[PDB]
Amino acid sequence: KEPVRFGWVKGVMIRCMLNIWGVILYLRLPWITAQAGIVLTWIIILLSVTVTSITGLSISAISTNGKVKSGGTYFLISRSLGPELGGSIGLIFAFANAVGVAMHTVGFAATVRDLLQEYGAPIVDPINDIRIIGVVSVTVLLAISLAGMEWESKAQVLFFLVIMVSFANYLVGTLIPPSEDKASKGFFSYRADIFVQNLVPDWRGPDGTFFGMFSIFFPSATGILAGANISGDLKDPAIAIPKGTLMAIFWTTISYLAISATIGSCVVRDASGVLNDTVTPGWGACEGLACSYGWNFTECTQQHSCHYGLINYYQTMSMVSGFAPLITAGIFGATLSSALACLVSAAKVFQCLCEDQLYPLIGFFGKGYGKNKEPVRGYLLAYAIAVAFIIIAELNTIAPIISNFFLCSYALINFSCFHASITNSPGWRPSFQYYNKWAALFGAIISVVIMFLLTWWAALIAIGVVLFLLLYVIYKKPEVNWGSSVQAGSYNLALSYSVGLNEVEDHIKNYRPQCLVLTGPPNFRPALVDFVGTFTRNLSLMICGHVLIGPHKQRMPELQLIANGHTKWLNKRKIKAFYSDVIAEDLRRGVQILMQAAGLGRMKPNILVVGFKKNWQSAHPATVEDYIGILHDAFDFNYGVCVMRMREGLNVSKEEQATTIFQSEQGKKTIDIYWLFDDGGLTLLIPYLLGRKRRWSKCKIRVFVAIISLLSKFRLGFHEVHILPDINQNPRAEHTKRFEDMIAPFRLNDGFKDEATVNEMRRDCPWKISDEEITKNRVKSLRQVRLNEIVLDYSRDAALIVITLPIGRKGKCPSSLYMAWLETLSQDLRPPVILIRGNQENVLTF
Amino acid sequence: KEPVRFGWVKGVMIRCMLNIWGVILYLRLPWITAQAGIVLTWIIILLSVTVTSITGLSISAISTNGKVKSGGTYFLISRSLGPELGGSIGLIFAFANAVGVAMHTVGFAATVRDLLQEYGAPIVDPINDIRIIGVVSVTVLLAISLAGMEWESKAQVLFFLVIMVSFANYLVGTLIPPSEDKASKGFFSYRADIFVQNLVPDWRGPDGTFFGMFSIFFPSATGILAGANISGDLKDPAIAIPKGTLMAIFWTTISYLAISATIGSCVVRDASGVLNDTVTPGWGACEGLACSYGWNFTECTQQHSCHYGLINYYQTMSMVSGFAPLITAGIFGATLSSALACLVSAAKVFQCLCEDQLYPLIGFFGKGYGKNKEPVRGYLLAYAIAVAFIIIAELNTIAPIISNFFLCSYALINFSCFHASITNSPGWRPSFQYYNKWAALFGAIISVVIMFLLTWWAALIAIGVVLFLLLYVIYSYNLALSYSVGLNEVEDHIKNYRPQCLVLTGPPNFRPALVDFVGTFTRNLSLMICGHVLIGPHKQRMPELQLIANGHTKWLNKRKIKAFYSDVIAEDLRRGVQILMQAAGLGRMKPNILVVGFKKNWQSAHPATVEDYIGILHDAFDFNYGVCVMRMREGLNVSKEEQATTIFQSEQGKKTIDIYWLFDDGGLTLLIPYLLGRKRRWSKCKIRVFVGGQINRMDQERKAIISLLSKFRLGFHEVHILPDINQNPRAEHTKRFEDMIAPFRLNDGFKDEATVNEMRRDCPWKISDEEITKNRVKSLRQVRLNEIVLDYSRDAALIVITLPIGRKGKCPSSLYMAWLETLSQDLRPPVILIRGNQENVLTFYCQ
Amino acid sequence: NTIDAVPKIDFYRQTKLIRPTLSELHDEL
Ligand SMILES: Nc1ncnc2c1ncn2[C@@H]1O[C@H](COP(=O)(O)OP(=O)(O)OP(=O)(O)O)[C@@H](O)[C@H]1O
Ligand SMILES: Nc1ncnc2c1ncn2[C@@H]1O[C@H](COP(=O)(O)OP(=O)(O)OP(=O)(O)O)[C@@H](O)[C@H]1O
Ligand SMILES: CN1[C@@H](CSCC(F)(F)F)Nc2cc(Cl)c(S(N)(=O)=O)cc2S1(=O)=O
Ligand SMILES: CN1[C@@H](CSCC(F)(F)F)Nc2cc(Cl)c(S(N)(=O)=O)cc2S1(=O)=O
Repeated sequence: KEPVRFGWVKGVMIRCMLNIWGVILYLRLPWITAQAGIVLTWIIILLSVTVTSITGLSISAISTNGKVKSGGTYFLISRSLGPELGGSIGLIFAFANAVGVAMHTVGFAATVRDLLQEYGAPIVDPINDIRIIGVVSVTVLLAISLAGMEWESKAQVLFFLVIMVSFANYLVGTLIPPSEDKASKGFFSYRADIFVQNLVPDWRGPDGTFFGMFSIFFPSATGILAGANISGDLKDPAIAIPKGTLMAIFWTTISYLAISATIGSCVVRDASGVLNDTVTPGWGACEGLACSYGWNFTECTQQHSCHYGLINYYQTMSMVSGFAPLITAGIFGATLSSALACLVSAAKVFQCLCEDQLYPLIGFFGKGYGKNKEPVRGYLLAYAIAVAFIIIAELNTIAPIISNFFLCSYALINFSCFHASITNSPGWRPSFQYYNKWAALFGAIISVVIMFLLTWWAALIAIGVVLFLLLYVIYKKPEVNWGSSVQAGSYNLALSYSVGLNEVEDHIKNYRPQCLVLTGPPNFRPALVDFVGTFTRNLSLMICGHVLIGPHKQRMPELQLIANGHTKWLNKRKIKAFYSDVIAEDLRRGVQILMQAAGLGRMKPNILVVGFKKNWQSAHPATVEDYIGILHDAFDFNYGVCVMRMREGLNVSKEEQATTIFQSEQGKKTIDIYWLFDDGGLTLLIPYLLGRKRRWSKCKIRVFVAIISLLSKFRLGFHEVHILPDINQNPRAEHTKRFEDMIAPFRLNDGFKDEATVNEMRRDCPWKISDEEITKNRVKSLRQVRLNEIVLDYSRDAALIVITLPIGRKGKCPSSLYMAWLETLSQDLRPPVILIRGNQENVLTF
Repeated sequence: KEPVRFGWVKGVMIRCMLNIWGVILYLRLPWITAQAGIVLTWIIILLSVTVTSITGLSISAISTNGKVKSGGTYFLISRSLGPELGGSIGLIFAFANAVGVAMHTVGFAATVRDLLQEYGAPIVDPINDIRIIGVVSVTVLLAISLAGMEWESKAQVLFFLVIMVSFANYLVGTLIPPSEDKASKGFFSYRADIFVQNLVPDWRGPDGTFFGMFSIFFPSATGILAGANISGDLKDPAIAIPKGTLMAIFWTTISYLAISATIGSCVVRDASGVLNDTVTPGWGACEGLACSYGWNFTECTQQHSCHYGLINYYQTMSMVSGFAPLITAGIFGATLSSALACLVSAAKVFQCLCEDQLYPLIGFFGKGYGKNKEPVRGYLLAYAIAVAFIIIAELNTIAPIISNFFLCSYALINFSCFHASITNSPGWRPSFQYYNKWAALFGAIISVVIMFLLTWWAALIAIGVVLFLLLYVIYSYNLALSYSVGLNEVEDHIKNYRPQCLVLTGPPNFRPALVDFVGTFTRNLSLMICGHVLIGPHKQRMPELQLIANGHTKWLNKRKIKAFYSDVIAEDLRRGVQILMQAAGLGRMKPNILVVGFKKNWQSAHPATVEDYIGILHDAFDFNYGVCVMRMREGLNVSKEEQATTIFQSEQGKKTIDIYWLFDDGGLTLLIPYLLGRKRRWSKCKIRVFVGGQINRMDQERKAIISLLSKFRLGFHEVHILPDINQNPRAEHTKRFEDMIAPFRLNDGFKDEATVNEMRRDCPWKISDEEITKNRVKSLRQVRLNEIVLDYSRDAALIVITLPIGRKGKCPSSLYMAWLETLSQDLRPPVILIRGNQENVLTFYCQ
Repeated sequence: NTIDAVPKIDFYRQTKLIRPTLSELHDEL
């Protein structure tokens, strides 16, 4: 009580050979041999079999790299190039299959109609004959297909046996001495001179050109994917697909090469068909090899006006054989087997395509009925399409379009083997080793050259329909993640250039601002991701750091899920940033890890962007110590610092994503800069790079500072320049008392004692301030509140204010004093405020 | 010395007008009007300026979006579709211009030569006159263009005045009553019965069909990018480029529409040209229309063999003029202007490509060229190509592929606007009143349709040569940064797993063996990062430290190894390795395997070093790493010109790679040898795989293992089974293990776990005997497996055993190191101990 | 569970037992 699975002979080889053998073998191959001669016909066959051999090797390498399921061709292409190029070629493969059902039932019906005219009486109408017969035949084929998959595989064997019987009949017939009405039509039994004179071309008519023969034959050698299309019923598709496909191609090619060279050595190109053309002694003259055998076709050859022979009579292969009705049976089998093999493939590819939710509302047809889960709804859709194209019944101009839907699949079956083999993902491990990627690119190019040679305006329609669906799938972005080779091309494309960076040494004319941004969870502080992603996009590096403060010291898998959530959040905003997190016991010791290790060779951060600690006056005085220690560590590691503040705050935690200030047009406002120390040029570069952006390009960069000589020489292009007024002068008293009573809870009331005893008493906590430093660094303390007054005077209603970050000497001043300066310097201002100081490096050399 | 800037009426509108106007205006348009009639010619003109106006709208939309430089056209295709279409289309667009220079100077050359045949005496054959004069004309244009673009604007203004006097001459000559000589050739003044006679087509000839007329005219209406390629020389492009480009189109279309009607309202289609055809009163009956004016043109119209008239004489508009030579002056202006516009617009694009750093294929630019940065090298390249194609002198065969190199650019320029509009690309917000993404998609459909309609095989070479350039470049800082950030979208699959190593070398030149080994199989495949921990105080970027860190990168580069160097500072090795594990890498390119060397003399150094060494592995297992430990017989540290040579630089030959797959770790034990065997040195080796099994299930599970190894497509040759691992080892080997573990033995008698910590805090590496009893079976397994390995793999090339794993708090460091040293002792080839992280790295399936 | 497993086919299939995790083999008991 298990579903049946097929071997390789009965499952791949028989079906591929039945699909390849059509009606060209019977009704137009002798004609091609007569027109083009044996040698050039052999060239045509061996030239049309090169393309299908190359595609067989490609589809055979692709299908032995894992386990294959239902879906056949579509499954193999989509899982190897992804849904964009896989779901656009799996919707026209099925449609082309359905129309192929239509165009082979039409041929079967035409043969039946031609049989019925002569023997008895034709029915209803010449053209309304090919409608009735085709519709009834497709209904019968639908029934036999819909009855199960062990009954169709019993019909295909019957058709194969019928074809073999026709071949044996023809070979037996071509070996008996010719009867009198048999030789009057051209057929002499076997010789040498007919062979010799049939070796060279004899073109006639408007259709008799070499390319006019290649155009007729080539679409009759494709059809090799009829066994790979039932890959869900084979019991070992990793051994059944290569052997079956390649053996089928070999055997059908031998069949063609034998039929042509055997028909061309028996029947002469010109014969009359009248039993009275026997040669009369002593009269006139011969016109050819015929008169040596006693027959006289001179009037034909002189007038070019008779019906029989290897050119003029299309059904010569019926006349030659011992019993023509068996050749008729062969034609019936050859035409019905292809229709059945197309009807099955359309449904089994469409069901797989509908399982994967790639297109809006065709998912109704991806349902299985029964134990084997046959697509009882795909069969009926293909039947409806085939009956619709059979009612038309004149498909002589539809065929060029359909035959180019099958050459877009040959061009993507071959590119999928080239692309996946030049990449070498570990895991790209096929067990069919007899292929080459350059011979697979060759086939991809030729399948597109031929598609235009055959007819240039149907290739245009085919490629237009391919791109329409390709673009739809790109713009909808479904989520599948099948691990294609396009996804593995990105990694080694990135690695090849990251390793390439090493070759170029460190210079001074390639400075870039590469930022390490201390965000925490990017959700919490978006106003600090936007500011940095404004001026580093498409120019330099930015990393969004994060320290997980806990004592766990183990990297649980759940942390990688969280790091995938934050990366996706960054990707929604279209920020070009990297996320990285570490684990430490406090915040100061995680940023040390990030500064020391992060980056890749030459692409490593050299600027530290950190928010401002708003609540430093109501937190434990040991956290401000860590906060100032971070800045001191950044200075020791030879970084540049940028402390950023806002009036309302940075942490937003204390659906849609949040919107901040740095996302909107800020036209007609000024960007104020207060240059107080030659840091090298970082205080000037950040607003210079910020103002070039469109959102900030309508702003007036104002610089408040020999200086004009130093400014214009770097061609920065700033609007104004000024001299700040008298920073030395004493500020008014109320602000000064505010400064002194702000720093009061760090007072010590120590009077004056020797440094030894002072340190003996400070040993517990270093953040407390003694009166010695207070009275020793009171001047520059006043200077900060004075300059805050100045800034609050000029920059009251600006759009972005940049000042210079002071440095407090280690050991000579505590951290509380430095944080008090940093506070009072930028308080009670409305716009965003930044405080930059570089690392004494020439950065304006660009 | 401020750079010169141009307005909209002299740097865009005039400069596009001159490029649109060619020689079809003077030699072919009257013929089109004669054949297709007035109405259908108007249809052709409007139907072919629809496309150019749509592309003008897209270019105008691009111009009002930020600021771009001169030659920065491809820069949207580059931004919106990747920098391999951007650069490729830019290269194609510049080459097409360079060829257009030659194809216009040849028209000027032909005009001058045919003028020479009439008046004076030609001095050479009529095919080397074209060559001998085209080169001189192009050289003169190169001189007056290399002079500076101030001396090119003046020439383009002179050329405009010349055309405007040719129009004045032609328009004056059609209001004057027809002279006896002129009227014999078919010229009559404005009369209504000629207007109504020419309103309908009169097709004749091989290419006298509507498609033939469209195919002659349409490539005479393009050239609307002549002023948009110099966006770096305009005063304010966002206001000058739309207003100028969209009025050049309008006024040239007006001129084309006016000439056709005015010329068709004057001249009959057929005429004789001999003054004998004055009518004879009373001589039968007339035939034709001119017989109402005094002229009989019957004999031609019956025999169809005269030479003049609007249908047979191409120069019919040079005779209706008041003075003939002014029309040839118009010809000279019309050809030399387009030749100059193309020469400037190709130099701009070449110089922009040579300045582009996301397209490092062209480059070729060294020292700066010119005080004003004139694109001197771009000019020389364009001049070279133009001369090379002049020397050919036959170009009607090359015309229909150079004319599709432009419609490829039109199609992609139009499609990138639609793409960037519909994907809501950040940085594309064009502030232009009349831009529609649908109207820009239509202009990209139509451009390709026309491209393939004009001639299909030439449109296939044009697409084919773009894809060769696209594929050739797929197979510095701004390119590495743009691809690394592109990995943030592609999401990981087990089918694409890559082993990304973090190699602990030290100074890379102390341990060449590790570097060579790990650079064998990660080469062109995955990441590897050399590591180095400078044990000591903390401080950084000392001028010396960076200069040291550059020397080791130079050493890695000389040896031809694709690796990164990374040094951190800590107080001991363990903390430095933790710092390196947690934070090294960039995004998805971060290590997930840690490879170290073997502690050669772990029995002589202080045991705290052994404790830290084993702690390194214990931490690697805590961060989800796979661990490889590499042991070599002589040692890895070479310290204890020329670069030293290791055994991993020689071809190994036909020797074997024995793998001992004991515990299932995911597949890393047997993915390293596979990748190792994809290389030249190891490509002849034989992979033998050993597994454990039972006596009386031997073949039944050998077959199962062989079936498993062939679902993975690994291609491993042998498979053996070891059924005697649970035996007892020989006596002296167990005695050696027990003596080699003696110094670390606690020797505490037998006490409970509560008090063992009491005397083991001082030395946490010591082994309590209650704890050495519970590990006797596993301890003897290592000796037995060592005997097996010596028995089999004595003469192999590389040996792989799985790493035993020890629980925290259940096995001390000394015991673990004793196992690691027992498993791989007294054995000649390199030994590697691998342990994956218990996750699958191999797969059967496709999804 | 907690004991290291010799190679089997059952760990690599899809649909019966689970390969021990790295934390199960390494963390304390
Ligand atoms: N866990 C963390 N990881 C990384 N960076 C952090 C972390 N915590 C804080 N920072 C950085 O240090 C800055 C100052 O820390 P602090 O906790 O004072 O900010 P905050 O109090 O969250 O800001 P707000 O006043 O807006 O709440 C933060 O703005 C942030 O830039
Ligand atoms: N300063 C260092 N930085 C980075 N890695 C190191 C450093 N020192 C040692 N290692 C790595 O740790 C391993 C431990 O070996 P250790 O240095 O303790 O003894 P060794 O005999 O010097 O090592 P080897 O056998 O490699 O010479 C070494 O093999 C090496 O790979
Ligand atoms: C003869 N066929 C040609 C198309 S040219 C004849 C024309 F269509 F024009 F009539 N190519 C294929 C290819 C495949 Cl792959 C399959 S199938 N069943 O494997 O999927 C079937 C066919 S075919 O039978 O339609
Ligand atoms: C008259 N030209 C036609 C091509 S007609 C066929 C041919 F002559 F090429 F054989 N198309 C363009 C388009 C542009 Cl956009 C530019 S330009 N100056 O912007 O670069 C120049 C030209 S043209 O001068 O070559």
